[PDB]
Amino acid sequence: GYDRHITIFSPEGRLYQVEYAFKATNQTNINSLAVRGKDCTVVISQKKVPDKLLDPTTVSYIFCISRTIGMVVNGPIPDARNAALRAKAEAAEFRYKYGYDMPCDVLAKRMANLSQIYTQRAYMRPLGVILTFVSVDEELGPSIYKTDPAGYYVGYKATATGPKQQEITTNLENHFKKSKIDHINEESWEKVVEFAITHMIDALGTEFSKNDLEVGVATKDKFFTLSAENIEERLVAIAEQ
Amino acid sequence: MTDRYSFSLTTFSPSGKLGQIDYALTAVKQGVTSLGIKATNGVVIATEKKSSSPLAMSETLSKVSLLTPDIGAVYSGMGPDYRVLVDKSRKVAHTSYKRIYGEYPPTKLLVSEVAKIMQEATQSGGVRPFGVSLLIAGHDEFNGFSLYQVDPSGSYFPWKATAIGKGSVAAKTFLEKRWNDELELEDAIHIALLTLKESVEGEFNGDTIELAIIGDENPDLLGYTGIPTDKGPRFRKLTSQEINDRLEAL
Amino acid sequence: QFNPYGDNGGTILGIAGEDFAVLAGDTRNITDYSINSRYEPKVFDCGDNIVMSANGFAADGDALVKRFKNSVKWYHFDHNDKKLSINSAARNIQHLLYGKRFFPYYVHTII
Amino acid sequence: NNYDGDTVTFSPTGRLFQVEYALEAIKQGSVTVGLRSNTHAVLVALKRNADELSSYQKKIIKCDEHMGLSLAGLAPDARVLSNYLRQQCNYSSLVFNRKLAVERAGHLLCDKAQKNTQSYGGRPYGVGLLIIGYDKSGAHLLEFQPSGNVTELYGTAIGARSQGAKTYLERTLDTFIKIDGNPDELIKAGVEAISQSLRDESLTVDNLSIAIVGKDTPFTIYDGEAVAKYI
Amino acid sequence: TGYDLSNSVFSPDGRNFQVEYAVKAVENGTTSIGIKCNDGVVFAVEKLITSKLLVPQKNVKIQVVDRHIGCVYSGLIPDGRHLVNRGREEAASFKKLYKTPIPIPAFADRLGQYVQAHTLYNSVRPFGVSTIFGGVDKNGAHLYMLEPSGSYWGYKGAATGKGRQSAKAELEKLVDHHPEGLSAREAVKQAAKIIYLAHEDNKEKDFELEISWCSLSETNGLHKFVKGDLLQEAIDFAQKEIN
Amino acid sequence: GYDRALSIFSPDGHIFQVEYALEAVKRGTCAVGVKGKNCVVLGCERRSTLKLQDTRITPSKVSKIDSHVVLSFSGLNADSRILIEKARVEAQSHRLTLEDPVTVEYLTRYVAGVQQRYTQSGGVRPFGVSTLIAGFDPRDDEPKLYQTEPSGIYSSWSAQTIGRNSKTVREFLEKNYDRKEPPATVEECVKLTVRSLLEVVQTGAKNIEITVVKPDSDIVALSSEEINQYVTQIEQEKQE
Amino acid sequence: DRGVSTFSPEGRLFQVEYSLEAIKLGSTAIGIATKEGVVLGVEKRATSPLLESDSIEKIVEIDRHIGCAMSGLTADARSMIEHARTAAVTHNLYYDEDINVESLTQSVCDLALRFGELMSRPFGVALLIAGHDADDGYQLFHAEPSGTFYRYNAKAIGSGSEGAQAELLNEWHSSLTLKEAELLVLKILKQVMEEKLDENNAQLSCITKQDGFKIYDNEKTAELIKELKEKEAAE
Amino acid sequence: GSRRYDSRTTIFSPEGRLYQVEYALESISHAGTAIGIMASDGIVLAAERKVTSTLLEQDTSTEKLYKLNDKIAVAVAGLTADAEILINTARIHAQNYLKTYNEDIPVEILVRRLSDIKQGYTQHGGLRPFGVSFIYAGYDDRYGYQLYTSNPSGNYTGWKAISVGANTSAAQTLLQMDYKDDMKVDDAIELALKTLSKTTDSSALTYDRLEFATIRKGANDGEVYQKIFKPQEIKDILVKTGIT
Amino acid sequence: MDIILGIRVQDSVILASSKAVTRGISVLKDSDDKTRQLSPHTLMSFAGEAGDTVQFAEYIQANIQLYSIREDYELSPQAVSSFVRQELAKSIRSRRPYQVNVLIGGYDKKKNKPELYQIDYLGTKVELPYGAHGYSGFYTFSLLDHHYRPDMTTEEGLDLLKLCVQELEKRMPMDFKGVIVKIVDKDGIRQVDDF
Repeated sequence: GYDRHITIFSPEGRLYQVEYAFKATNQTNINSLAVRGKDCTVVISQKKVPDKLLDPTTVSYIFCISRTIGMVVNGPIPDARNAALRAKAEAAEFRYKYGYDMPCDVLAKRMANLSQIYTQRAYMRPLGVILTFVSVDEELGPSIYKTDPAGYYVGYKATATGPKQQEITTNLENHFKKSKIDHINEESWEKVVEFAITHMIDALGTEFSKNDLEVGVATKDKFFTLSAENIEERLVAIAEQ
Repeated sequence: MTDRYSFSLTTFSPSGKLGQIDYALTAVKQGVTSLGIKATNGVVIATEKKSSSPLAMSETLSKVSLLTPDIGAVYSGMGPDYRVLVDKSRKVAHTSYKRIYGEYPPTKLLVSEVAKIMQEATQSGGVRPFGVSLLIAGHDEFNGFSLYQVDPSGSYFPWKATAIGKGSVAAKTFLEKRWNDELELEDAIHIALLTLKESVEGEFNGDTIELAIIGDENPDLLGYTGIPTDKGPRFRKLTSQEINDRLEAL
Repeated sequence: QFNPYGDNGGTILGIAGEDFAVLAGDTRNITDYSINSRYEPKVFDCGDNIVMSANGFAADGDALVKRFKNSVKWYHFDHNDKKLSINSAARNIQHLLYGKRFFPYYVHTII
Repeated sequence: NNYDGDTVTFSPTGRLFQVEYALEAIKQGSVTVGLRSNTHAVLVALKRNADELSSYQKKIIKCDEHMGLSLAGLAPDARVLSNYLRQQCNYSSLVFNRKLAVERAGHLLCDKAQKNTQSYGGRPYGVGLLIIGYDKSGAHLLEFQPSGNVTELYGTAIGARSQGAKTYLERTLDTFIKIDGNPDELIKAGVEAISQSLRDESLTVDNLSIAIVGKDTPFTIYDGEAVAKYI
Repeated sequence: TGYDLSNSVFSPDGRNFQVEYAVKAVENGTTSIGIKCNDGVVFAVEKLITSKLLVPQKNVKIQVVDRHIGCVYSGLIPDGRHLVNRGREEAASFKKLYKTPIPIPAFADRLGQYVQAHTLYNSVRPFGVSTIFGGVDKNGAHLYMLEPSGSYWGYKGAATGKGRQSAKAELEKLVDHHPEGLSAREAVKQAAKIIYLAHEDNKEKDFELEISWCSLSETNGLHKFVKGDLLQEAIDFAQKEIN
Repeated sequence: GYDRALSIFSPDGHIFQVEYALEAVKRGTCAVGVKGKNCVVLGCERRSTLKLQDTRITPSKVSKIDSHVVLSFSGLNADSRILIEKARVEAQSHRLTLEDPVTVEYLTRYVAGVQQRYTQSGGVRPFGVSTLIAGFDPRDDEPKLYQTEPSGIYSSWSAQTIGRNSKTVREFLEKNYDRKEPPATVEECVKLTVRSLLEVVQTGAKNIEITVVKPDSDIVALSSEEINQYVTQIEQEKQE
Repeated sequence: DRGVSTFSPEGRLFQVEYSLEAIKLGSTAIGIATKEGVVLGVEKRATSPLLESDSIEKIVEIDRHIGCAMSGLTADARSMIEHARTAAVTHNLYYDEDINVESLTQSVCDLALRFGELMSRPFGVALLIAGHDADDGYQLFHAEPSGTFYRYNAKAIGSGSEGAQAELLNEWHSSLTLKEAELLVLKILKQVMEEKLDENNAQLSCITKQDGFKIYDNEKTAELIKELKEKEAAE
Repeated sequence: GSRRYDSRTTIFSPEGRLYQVEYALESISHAGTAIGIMASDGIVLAAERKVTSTLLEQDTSTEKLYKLNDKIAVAVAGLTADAEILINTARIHAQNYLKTYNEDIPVEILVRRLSDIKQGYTQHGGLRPFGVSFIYAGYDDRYGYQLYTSNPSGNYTGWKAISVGANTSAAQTLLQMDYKDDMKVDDAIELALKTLSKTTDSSALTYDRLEFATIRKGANDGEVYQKIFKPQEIKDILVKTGIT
Repeated sequence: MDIILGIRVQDSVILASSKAVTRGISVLKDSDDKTRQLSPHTLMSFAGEAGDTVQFAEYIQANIQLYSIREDYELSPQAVSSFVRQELAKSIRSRRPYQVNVLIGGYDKKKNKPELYQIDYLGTKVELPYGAHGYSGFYTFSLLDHHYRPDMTTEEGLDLLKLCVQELEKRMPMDFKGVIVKIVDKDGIRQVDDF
């Protein structure tokens, strides 16, 4: 049964190598979450540093692709960094060729098209990663676009990825049923980050120290990651309410 | 390194079947239902927008795509395979026709070029066939309106009306009862919505249905004036609001 | 425009006796009306009792002597340390020179 | 078993069987010995015939005036690897007017053998080499294995029953390392070393191959009546 | 099954068994470590003395990249040399275009992307080495460890080979007992102690100790081998601690 | 490019793809070559499970390589066209550089060389064809018959057959061909050829093709009636 | 299947070992080296009596001072001979001298391992290369598809080889005359050949410094066959 | 490596047959029948469309019968997508010959080159062969009217009448029965339709399931006309011979 | 090279071609045949650059002979002329173009008609009753314009050709050592030995 080893169709019209690449996604046992404010797009991810010998500052699954685009990865770090370098190079070339900054959704479509090729070409394996792209696009505004090993991509009001994704997803669905809107009706990014952590705590049912989390924030004309003390400042604010 | 797969991955079995093409059609069967109906003064192509999550924005995922100002495409099967076929289809309409003749290709020829791209994925080294069936609707001055189905094999057939995917068998039987050679475009849209409701289970509205027409020239959608011979695209995507207007008189 | 050739002057002379041969050359090296070196040898022992001089453009002269010396080395490696006879050396140097027929070595070669 | 089809496959315990099978070709090869002092480095090789009508397969190859090796295993593979060393030694001389350091010679062979163990279609080299040389840091002996592993030693031996000579040299280490400014004595020690690897056969005049390089001695090979001195 | 017979093939788990198999080759290799310190990094490795006939100090295993980076690895030694040869090509092209010597994080990803690339195709074999490497750049000291999968992280201390667990336990004690930091000269001595303690898992053959270091104060930011008086001082310190 | 080594050695030392190419030859229609004192005759079987054929336009079994040399074959028809094309191009190339038409030996040696190349090239299978090559060297009246086969070996024959039931007709020729006295005339040589095919063929109707090559580019193909006269004459002598 | 350049667990290349089996099926070829010259003899082995035996060409000239005999898949030898001839003539053009027999043999053996996934498979033919040069005099070489060549005083290759080689072990001495060698090749060929040896199914050749490489006429070999039969009866 | 997944499309069976060519022919035997009949004053091409649906557009359709130039046409049996690849090559090859020699390409030269392309895919390149059999109907001033067939092996032969695709065994027997040499085009039209009607796997032969074409000298004086029949013209010719 | 002429009459094409090969101040040869037979009923004469002429002539000859052997059929003079034109038309935009001018005299057996084609090194083809290449035209064309009739016999054609050679031998600066005359008709190609 070599139809399970390479990206050709099984008798039931399935690509097992694509399906198994999806299972590689959860290998890190990390859950990620993205939401949109009025002015910003916040992405948060769990940070598990099990080894005491690791330098914790170098353990990261959030990447600054361009000045405006950030990307969090669900999957092994080798494949994660492979995707990040290509995304950076693609976003840099786009700007040189076309004279304006690559939109989040266009970079998503391009990275998805590359992922699609690996599902059709035999010599290339899919990357065992799901890529969540975030920005505040100068045309579309706060934007979340997500890619998978199948080469699928779509825009989101909010999204979650990882082993306990379904719990976070329904938690967010139930909030947006209640609020009746497409986003977090909040002025400051600081409170949208607080919302993201609050709704992750409720869905996962765990408490977080400053070193258990990782936060990216996209605003107009820059995407930046938060320090341990920026997150600690945020954790204190939630606790005092 | 380098692509060592320089040999065919689709080969003839003793019985004469081409395994990977058969298995590709199986993937198309599993795919969500899409259909096309040809009226006298236009063509309609429709499909259900199967949402992956209620947090997803199904507007950002377009199943119905403009190829030329007078040609549109919809599919059943694997979305990613369709997306790259649309990119390749749009480019070949320019490189192998517009850049030579200074005008857009007629439907049958663009369809022919897409069929060639899908045929090569059947015979070339180290590739599986595309896991999609296309329905391409279009207009051109010398052939009028036309509707084509392109299969994973690279075979294409002209249709008066047809469906592909999940509930195609039932949909085709429904279309046979309702189709005549005197249907007006509005009568074809009405039948397209009726036929799709049978195969759709959940919500049936302008946000869960994607529907486009090939009809009259749209000067308002051209984006400029001053050239009398340029009169605008015949391809138009119906808005979420325009669908719900027709679902009341259903 | 860049001229890839120069003239380093000097002269050489080869005479053959019954059981010996001499290859003589002056040690002066020049460009235009200046002396570069009063002692720059351009007659070389290439092994297997072959002496060689390539007189004219010293850069091409040195390049050729260098390649022929290397040719003698590989002749040993490829043919069980066999001695390269003067007649075989001559035929080999022809192929070294004619190999650059359309960008010649600007040298007069005597062995 | 299922993991020995090609060099590009690891076994479940992290072995490369094709590389191990290449290593096995060396073990079947005729014994060759290498040893050195501070002034000279000496190769000694037992040569092997097809029958009494055939010549004796030459085991020793010259690389430069200051370097050369002995071979055990696939002889054509030794011809490829020796030819590569000849070019690398030569490149160093023409471009830098510099004699290639015996250590760099090792590093270059290691990297050439390695590439054949990580790519599809290729195969590992099926030969082991003992490289001797005299450079700016004195006398040297290297052992090349086609796994890519190169090792600098005072003495060693590779081939069938090499363990006998390798044990002997391990015992004789303190004696032969201080045979300075005496070629014939360093050879005698190498000929006695290879004698610990003989079974039913003894060293004859068209059987024994000796090479030497050192302070005031270019890499030179002795065959036929020139080795009669050492039987 | 048969999912483990070909590189770049996902198992139903989502694993690349061929990489996991390369990891087995690493576990089999000798112990190597890296200790990050105040203003630099220290590397040490276990060299098993197979025979009396090995020339001491003359089978060097630690390698330099550029003039400011040191690399040491456990597993298939040739595979390690291939990775350093690439490392040198990457570092040279960086210095050529950008003038400044390659920063350690930049250099880490260059090795990382290269090793990761050998998990993408069935026509290449994964690397049979874990590599501990680092040095000093404009932002101070960095230590890294890179694994056959292409995975790498920044480390306070790093260990790999047959005595990795022994060495890791010993590294963790230093991190706990020195929160302010370890000095370059102290870290050299500790490296010698840890290699001797990690030798218990490989104690049939006795071994030869090899240490190197980069320090902003001690070696002026450049990679240097620890030899002579400083090496014998570090060996003596290690010998005292096992007894 | 497709690289696969399709022709390889088996443990017993056979190249099965070359040997299986010979089985394709054994399936092909019988072809026979007989050389006389002053001529070579090429005879060829044509299977009669095909009625409604058009014999004007259907590819002939014997091909001209030059005006003085001919090539007949047994095996895969499509494969033979590639060998004939290359042979005809080499025929013109030889005339251009040597200023002399090919010898039959040379033209054969080239065709055999091509066949051999396809047995140790990557990504190709051997030719499912054996050839009979017959003619006369420029300014020479000595008859020449050569045979090639998929392996790439070629040799000269006084008379030879290839294809299905070739062993039966070879048996016939082996007792009916005198080396000391080859068929002294065209008539004798055609008859011995037609006789040898009638051992295997069926009806001597539109089943047998005969081509006669004589010295100095003198090649003609016999018609049905001409061949039918040989068939009629042989059967009447047989009833004895 | 499996790679073409794969090692067996015993450390041998499958395809090289299998090609050695193909050569054992080949027709017998014998070479004997003397101080008066080298003799090369082959069994022609015609598959049928209608095949004109003189068209069987298993002894071949490389240059005036080098000749060659073959055994196995003889079609494979054509490109080996073509290379050998070009190597010999090219060396004469570059160095105005004859190329050493050993240097020729080493050049042919370089083609051998140029297979894998270069040609698709090893050669299925072994060559006996016999010649003379001024340095090492008269020489006989056995060139295998492994890329290895041995110098031999005498050597048999093909179906009858192991039996013929055992005979050559007894018969060869360092003082054989050219005529003694000629008769010895005929004698040992007649022993290992299936069909009865004559001038039509066996061929002799020799290389001498003076007259170079010469394939013998069927008339010349027939008289040596008659001289051989008379000498065996004469004790 | 990739050796594992190589079908080896271009190898021999132990019996000396090409697996893929045999299996491609087996594929073609399920494709709709196509018949060619060569008369003294023209050629008929008839072909049965593969089980039609009532909502198929029949007039603007081409599946079986394609035009190569003004003097040559082909009937197709097998994968249509594979056929169009070969038809476009054949069309270009015809124009290359006209551009070079300023004369229309002789039919056999075109048929040989198209057959030579098929042969290549069976000997080298490790690709699957084209699953197509062609009936070539054409005219040139050398041989006049000519019918040929080629198949995935790259073997071609000339015919007076021939069938390809489904039920060739039954179709060939019926053609062999009622064909004679002095036949006219209108007689050949009838034979073609009568044969398909008896060998069809359908209930009854109708205009919508047929493609039809004639190559006559029935233009005006010493020139050849290609007629690809319109739906209504097939409906009329089916009534004229009394099949419906 | 230099002088090549051609006259088409009722039943045949006649080609006259100068016999001199001059290099510098030496006439090296006075018997040179500046023609190749492409097929039994097609002859091509050529004039132009040294080496280029014979190389192009023999290259065309090989291609037509290859076609003949493949199809067992003779290409029409029109077809051969169109092939030769296209080869030159390719050549003119090459890195080194063929500097060769040709006349093609043929007898179309299907039409039973003689045909003469003039093609220059650019690939300029014309069908003509009479043709010349180089300076020869400047004397012959005006002469043939006068004396030529379309219904002339081969014998009349040869007398009309004698008039052209006479005029060239009177007024041309260079000694071209006379001409080799060849006739193309229904029975193929034959050479006039006494001119």
